[PDB]
Amino acid sequence: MNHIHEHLKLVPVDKIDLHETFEPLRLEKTKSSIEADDFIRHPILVTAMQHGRYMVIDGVHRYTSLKALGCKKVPVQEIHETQYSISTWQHKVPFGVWWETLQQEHRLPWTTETRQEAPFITMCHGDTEQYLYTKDLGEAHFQVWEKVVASYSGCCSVERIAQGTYPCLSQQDVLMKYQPLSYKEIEAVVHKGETVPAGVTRFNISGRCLNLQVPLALLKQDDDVEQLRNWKQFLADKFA
Repeated sequence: MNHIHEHLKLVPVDKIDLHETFEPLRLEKTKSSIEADDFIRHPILVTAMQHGRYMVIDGVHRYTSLKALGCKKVPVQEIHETQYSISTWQHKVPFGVWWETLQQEHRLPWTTETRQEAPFITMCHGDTEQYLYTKDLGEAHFQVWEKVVASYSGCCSVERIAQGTYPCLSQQDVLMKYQPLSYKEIEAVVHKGETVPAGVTRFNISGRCLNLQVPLALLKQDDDVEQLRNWKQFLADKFA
């Protein structure tokens, strides 16, 4: 039962990478909660990249909070490729002016055609569907995410929806959908020192370690040798 235990590590903040940006306000709510509790409840789930680097796949705000507090290291659970898959959050907002505003500002090749290829992006309004096909985009298809998301996101209150066929088909509502990125794509983004718009990607992860309640005082211990001691003992007291 110590599979989890074996994969809890104390990783330096400077060796962890983000593929999304963080919302500035979510950070201060998380950081305030952690300080009020004086412990970080959940460990930051990461996936191992090459050269001793790691990518956050859950706990962006936890990571950035501890980093802001000056924690040299953060508690992570290393996840394996077998344990998690990648998906996407569907965005539901009300249809509005931003659709035309987006159209003339960027003039993307929206089409009604239902091709043998899968849509890179989908726009649902009524019983109609408009798509982007990565071929029509060709190059500059890395950036279109930021352009499509930024249009409605800001003048609309976004509502995240999972692919469980849970939408209400309002006559007036629109539903944005994004093709999931492969792991290779996300890795490249991180390698280029780049990011993608937050609130789109969705990591479905199994075998998660929850409610570890790592005390802040431990993560604030400047002395390295002593920090490992209390940490290793902390993982001893709490079996996994």
